[PDB]
Amino acid sequence: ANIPRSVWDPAQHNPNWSDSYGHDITNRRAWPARKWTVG
Amino acid sequence: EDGIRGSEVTYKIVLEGFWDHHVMKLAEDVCMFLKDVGRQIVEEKLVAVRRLLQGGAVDPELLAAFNCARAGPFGGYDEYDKEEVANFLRSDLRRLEEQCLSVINRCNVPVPGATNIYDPHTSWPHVEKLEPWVRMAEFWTSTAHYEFRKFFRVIICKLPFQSTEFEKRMYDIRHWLHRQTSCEFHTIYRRNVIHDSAVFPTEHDPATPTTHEHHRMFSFALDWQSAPVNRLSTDTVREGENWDAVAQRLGCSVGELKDANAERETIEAGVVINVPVTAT
Amino acid sequence: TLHNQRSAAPESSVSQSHTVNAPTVDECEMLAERWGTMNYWHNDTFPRLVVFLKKLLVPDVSPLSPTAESLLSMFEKVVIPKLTSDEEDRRKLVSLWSETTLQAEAAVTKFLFQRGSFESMLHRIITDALEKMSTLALGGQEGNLALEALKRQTLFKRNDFIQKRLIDVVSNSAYLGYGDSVWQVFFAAVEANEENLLSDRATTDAIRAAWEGVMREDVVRLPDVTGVVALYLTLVCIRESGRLVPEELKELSSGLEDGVRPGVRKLQ
Amino acid sequence: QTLQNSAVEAVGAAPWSILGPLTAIGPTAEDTMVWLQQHYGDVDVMSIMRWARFRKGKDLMAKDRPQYLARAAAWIELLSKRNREMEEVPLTYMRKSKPLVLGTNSNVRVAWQTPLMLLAREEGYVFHHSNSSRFVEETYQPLHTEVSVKEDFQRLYYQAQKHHKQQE
Amino acid sequence: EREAHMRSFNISRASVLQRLEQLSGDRKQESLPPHVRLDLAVRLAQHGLYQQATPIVDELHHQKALHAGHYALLINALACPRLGQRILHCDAQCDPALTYKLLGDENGEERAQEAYRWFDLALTSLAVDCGGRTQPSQFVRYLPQGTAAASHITNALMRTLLTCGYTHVAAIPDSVYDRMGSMGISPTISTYELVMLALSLQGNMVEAESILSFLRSHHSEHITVESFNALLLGHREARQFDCCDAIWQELVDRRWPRASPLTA
Amino acid sequence: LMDEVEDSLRKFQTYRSRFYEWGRAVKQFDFIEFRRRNGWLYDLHLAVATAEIPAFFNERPAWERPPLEETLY
Amino acid sequence: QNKFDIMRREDRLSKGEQDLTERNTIHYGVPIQQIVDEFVFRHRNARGERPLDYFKPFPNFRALRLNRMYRDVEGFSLMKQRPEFLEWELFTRYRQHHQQRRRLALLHGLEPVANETAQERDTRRHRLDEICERTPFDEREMHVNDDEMKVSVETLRSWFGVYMLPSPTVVNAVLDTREHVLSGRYLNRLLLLESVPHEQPQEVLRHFSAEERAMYEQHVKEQTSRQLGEWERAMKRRRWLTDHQQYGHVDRCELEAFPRNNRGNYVETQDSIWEEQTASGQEGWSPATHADGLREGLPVRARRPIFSSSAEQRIAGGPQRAVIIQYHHQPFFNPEPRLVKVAFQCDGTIMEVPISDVMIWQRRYHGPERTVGDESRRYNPAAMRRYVDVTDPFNEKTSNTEHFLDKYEPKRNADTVADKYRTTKQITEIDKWTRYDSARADNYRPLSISHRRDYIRMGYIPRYTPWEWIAIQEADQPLIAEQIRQDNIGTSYFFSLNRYWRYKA
Amino acid sequence: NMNVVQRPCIEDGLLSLVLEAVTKRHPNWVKAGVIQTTLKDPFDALRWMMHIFIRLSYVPHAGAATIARLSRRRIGPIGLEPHQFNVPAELGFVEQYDNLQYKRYDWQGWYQRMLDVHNRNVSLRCRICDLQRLDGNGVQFVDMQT
Repeated sequence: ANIPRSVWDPAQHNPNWSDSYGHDITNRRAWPARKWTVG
Repeated sequence: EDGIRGSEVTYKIVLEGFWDHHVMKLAEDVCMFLKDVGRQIVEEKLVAVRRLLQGGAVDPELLAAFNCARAGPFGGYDEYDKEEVANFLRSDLRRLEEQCLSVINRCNVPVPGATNIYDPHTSWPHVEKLEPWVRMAEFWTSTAHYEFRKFFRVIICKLPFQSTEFEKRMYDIRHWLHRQTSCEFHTIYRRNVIHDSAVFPTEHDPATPTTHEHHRMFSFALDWQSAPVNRLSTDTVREGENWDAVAQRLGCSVGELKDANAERETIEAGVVINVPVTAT
Repeated sequence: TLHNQRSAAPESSVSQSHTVNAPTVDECEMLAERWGTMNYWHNDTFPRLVVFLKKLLVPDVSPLSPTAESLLSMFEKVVIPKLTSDEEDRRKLVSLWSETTLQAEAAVTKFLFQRGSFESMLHRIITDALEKMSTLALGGQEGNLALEALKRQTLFKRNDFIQKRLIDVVSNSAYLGYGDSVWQVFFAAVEANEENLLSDRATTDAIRAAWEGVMREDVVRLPDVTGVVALYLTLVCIRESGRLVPEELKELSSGLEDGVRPGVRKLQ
Repeated sequence: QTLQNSAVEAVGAAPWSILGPLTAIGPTAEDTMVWLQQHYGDVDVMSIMRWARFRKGKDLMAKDRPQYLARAAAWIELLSKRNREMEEVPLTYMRKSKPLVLGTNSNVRVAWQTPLMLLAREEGYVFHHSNSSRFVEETYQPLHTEVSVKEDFQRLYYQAQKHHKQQE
Repeated sequence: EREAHMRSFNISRASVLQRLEQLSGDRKQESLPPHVRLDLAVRLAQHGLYQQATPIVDELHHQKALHAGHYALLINALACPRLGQRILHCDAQCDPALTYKLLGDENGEERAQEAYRWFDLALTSLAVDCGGRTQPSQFVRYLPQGTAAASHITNALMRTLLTCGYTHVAAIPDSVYDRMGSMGISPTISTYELVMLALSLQGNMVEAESILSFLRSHHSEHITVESFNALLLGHREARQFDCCDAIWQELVDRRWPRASPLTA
Repeated sequence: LMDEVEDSLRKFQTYRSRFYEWGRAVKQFDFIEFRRRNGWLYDLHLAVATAEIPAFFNERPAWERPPLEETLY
Repeated sequence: QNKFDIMRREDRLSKGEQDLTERNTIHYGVPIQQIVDEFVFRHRNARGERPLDYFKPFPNFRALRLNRMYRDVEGFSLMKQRPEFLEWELFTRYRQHHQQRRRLALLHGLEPVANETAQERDTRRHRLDEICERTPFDEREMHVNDDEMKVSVETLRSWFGVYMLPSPTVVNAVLDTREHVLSGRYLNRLLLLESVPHEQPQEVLRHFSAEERAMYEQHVKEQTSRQLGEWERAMKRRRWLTDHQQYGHVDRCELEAFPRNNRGNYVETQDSIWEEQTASGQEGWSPATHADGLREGLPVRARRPIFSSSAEQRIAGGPQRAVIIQYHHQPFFNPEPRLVKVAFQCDGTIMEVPISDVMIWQRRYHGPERTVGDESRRYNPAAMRRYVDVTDPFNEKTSNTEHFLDKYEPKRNADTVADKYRTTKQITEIDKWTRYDSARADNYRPLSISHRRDYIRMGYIPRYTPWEWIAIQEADQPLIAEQIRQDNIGTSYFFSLNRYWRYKA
Repeated sequence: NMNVVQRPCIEDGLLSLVLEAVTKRHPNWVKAGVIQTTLKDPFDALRWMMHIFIRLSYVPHAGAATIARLSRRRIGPIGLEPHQFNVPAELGFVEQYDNLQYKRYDWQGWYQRMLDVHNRNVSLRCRICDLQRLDGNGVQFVDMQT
């Protein structure tokens, strides 16, 4: 066919595929530095 | 070979652009394209491979190809069976199945959460980097140095079979290529070449050997024929030549002369005969 | 709005060629004509070679009882005088008993690997002896009893031979390394005996060049072969492993390969 | 010859070779023509016979009569489809099947057994086969008894006749 | 071109009906040899004049001139090959799949019913002709179902019933096949080819592919290009174009059997 | 089927000889003029909510308001 | 248009299947990627639906996904559709136990088979049960998740009883501080220890006449007579002997009474799921990829190499069962070709086998880690209330072990009243939804751009060309005849370079 | 010792029986000269197994070519006669087409011709390993001296 079955067929959907917003939100996430007592 | 090294047709797409990030993003797009296209094509090839393994019939053309050689490895004449031919086919199709499965698994590996398209082991196809073409020019202004630059990325697809459908879908990329980006295609494919010992025979080195004069300046145009040199396939029969006399004069066997000239039962003087190609 | 097209799950990526399933009745029926790798014939869980050998067994062949064996042993010279006294008649009895003995012995070994042919030949021999002794018109039916005893004797000899020197030799797939030990031992033996096989005076240039061509591949994948040929390879490699393994393992060893390669790092 | 070979290979050395579709040739040239036109009528048998006359210019029917006969018969059989549909090898009968009443393995399913060893489709018996397909007779806490997916009617007839002969 | 084909078919049909009438006028009291009558009935059924041929086959059967080959010949000619050719070139737009659909309207059920009549007659004649023999061994419980003639006749029946509309195309993968199983007739390759074609026309590809898988597993050397043709046709009907592509690709990969212009 | 095959061939096929001249300004301008003259005979045109959807508008000039697409990049 | 087609349509509808006319057009419905992205866009990152690991630093792709009830919870008997105090930890322990059973089956060749009959299945399960009860339970492989705390066997067994998590002595009693892998037979014993067409309403009858009343009563009396006759046919059997095929009224033969028409045991349920998927083909031996995850103790099927001094290159053998000792994932430690150190079961030999000659047991089809199974997540009713320490998202300062210096530490109340609340932050306050997020492109390749989200998106430029656009561009242009490259004839040695001058070489 | 197993010992008579069975199963082998039922020399059994291995693992050149044609779709002629040898080779070429500026106007043609003649090179490469195979006449096509 022209359009591969993996795109539209629900049976062939990749379980490990993730959304398009969460990974980038996580990357933009800023974690405050681990503040120790001396260093 | 097995795994990554093994393949039959290697396609390389050299993508050229004016900016490294432009070409990188175009390479990512083309990979996400070719990954799925090759996945579907290798899938529909795997179906046929599995069906052929489950059971099939031997082609008489294939069996004749196997029992074509005059003398085999074991002594002289050899006689293969369709069962043996099917065993050879089974071995080839098993290795093809392994290659197709490796391709499919590598196609399924990459995922947005963790993807690396520059590693041949992780994804299929993989992108390898190529040194940018840089041309610096210095000119009056008091002098100024400005350099043209052109960045490249090579997308490599190694398939264990020739798919003209895949070649078509790969060629059709230039129509939706990215803005101000170009592409060129390199194809390395396995092709069968015959060495016809009849048109190109092995002969004793002539009595009078060539000297350096025959390989002089402008000798390539005046002294030498283009290979191959024509060898007369047609002969005329001399006077009173016996059937074996003609064969001996042609250096061919009587049986093969008969096979070549089965039209005529007997030889008459001045008639035209067809010299067998293997005549020495 | 799922779709209107048909749906199919992605085609399995598990190599069906390498995966081996449980045997099927038709596969066992055609086992005499099927091909397979040494792995197929010595599968750790489904020993198709053992199945092929057991297919040669004649069903319902009980071992000879002491009574029947004693009757057979004594019938050669004790019964004949009892049932007849004519010199010619007892000579014919002795001749036919020696015949039936040698025909049974030849039937046990000659028609191995072809059970139907063995059965047909054995039945024909027994029947011919039957009508010939009936024409002789012996007094009692102790001749028929002895012939039936010899039938059981021949059947059990065949079954015991095939169960002892054919099936018991191969039943240990783990010892045979699931078939790959067979190939490894073959290659080791060929390397050891290259002076006897591949030398100038050993084999012709055609065979030699074929051998280098086979071994020169990028990967020398081994061939899948018929069941009988697999049995031949297993047996001959068993015969050859002794000549290669050191003296300390020529008889007892924890595996067919044990001692073939010196540097193999084991675990313990 | 071909039909006898097929019948014999059906068992492995049969009732298949009792009645071939070819009828006897009458003792006349008109009968020859009728037989050819009614058993190989899809082609022009006379045209094939005329064409098969010469081989590299040598008149076969005039010099090598057996060679010409073999060549013409082979050409007639090749070009005549009816010969193809008459010269099949007797295959085996395939069983339909239904999924197990209780689902243990989708690859193993209950076969349909011919009364030799109640229409099939009404219950749900249908063609289903693959490389890993398994056919069984299921009873019971399932209990299974594997059965062949195949019914070689010719071999069953030959073995039943062998049993008849031994009873004889 | 369509006009030319229609004119050819009409001229041939008129000539055959004229021959039938001339022969009947001549046979008011004289009886012709069985072979000319067999040929004329075959030609009538070929041109679609099945109802014109029932009397000829009935009288030949009563006179007991038909044999194993002749019954199958008549049942095959009953499928109307010449009429099918005319329909293919003229009204089916050269579509082999639509040719079967268009042939079924032309007295499909009546033609199939008479085909069953011929099947019963053929089985009775086979039993008589095979019981009349003495050299073959008893097989008293296996005559004629175990002989090649019964399988040939059944294959002819299935081939003819293919063209008799949907009611019998749905039957070919059905009672007909179970009826053959109960009758104990060994199928040949053509049997499974016709069953696959019938299931393809019906549009149910799962069982057609299962049948081809059975053939691959057990009888893999007898598979003919007709199985691939039937699968292509059935996938065209079901509109599984990816599947049809897969079969074409596997066929081109497996040069044997040779792809036919019908396959293309 | 041959009519349809030839239709498909004339749609997707060209030779190298045709290709080397495939793109001359003369041929392309002939195409343009022919479309203008007869589009009503061969053009297919001779869904709505896709092209008709309200869109955000940057009221202020680009310098005054950093465009959103420019800030993204 | 065809009677053939109409009959096919009606027959297929009666059988209950899709009609071939419905397929006259192609309808690729909205894909799951589209649906999921629409859901997350409408729900503003679906922070409520995502788990804790997502809000932990540097999450894995499994954490980046949304919570789903996978095929692993199905066997658990006590799950109540809602959270409770220790059942989730017990379910996790059972899940690890079944993963251990899977590992043992792969090591010892008790893995399921596609053609397994019931007898073979039960024999394989019995041998697996023996091996699993004999082996101890590994606690290292027990991988906790952030949402739950590690719970010891001592306390879990004390609370739930000893039957839930038994000792080998308890198991032998049913059929000592030790744990062994659960057994299907053992749980089976524990569970055993529990003990009229075309009928119209009255409104149409109101419009009806009375002659039709008599006719309708005649219709319904025939209908009910036929149904009652069939029902009492069900009770008349006579065992249906084949000699006369007797039906009724005076288990011998033909099995009369043939008319026309454990979800609690966790180990059995999960095992049956395993056979279902193995038979379906989702699970089975497939070639191993570098990304599937190779580690110590992974049961693998490698192809044993054969060594020959006359071989110009390696010789491959049959795929034998084996276990991975190590696998240097670093490229500088595995130059091409890559190698894996694996130990074979037969002869116990350890060898470095090429990675290409290695086959793993895939739990699914898509990878990238297809060796390891799915892990279901916990559900939270108040998913909006959820706290994580920003400065210490992981629990480092908390030590499960007890140190000998802890009795000199000060009291925990003073720092408890302050530091916990200072470092704590609700998941809502750790991430913000920005216009960049609203305008983010789709990481996958869409079929055709969808305007469903065009109202609040802005500056969205796709990062991948849609399949529809690609198809349009590919259709818009022709092919080049020579690109096919067919050479079935051969090379002309005499004329190809002496062709006509116009088209000469 | 519990792990240790005893190596079985078999007899040349049993080997001869199995060899006879193998010859029965594959009659064409003895006819072609691969196997002989005779088992006289001590190394004769291993010699015959080696011949079996060579027959089962050695592909003739014409065969290999035909198989490559069948499923892998390898183009090129296939030679059957003993005077034709099949050489599998690699043909590497380049195809460049323009879409930016030299796509759709007068310079399109001569620019395309320039690109094609610039990429006119085709690299034909073959492995001497593949050339080292038995000819149709039974002699190695390329020996060490060749």
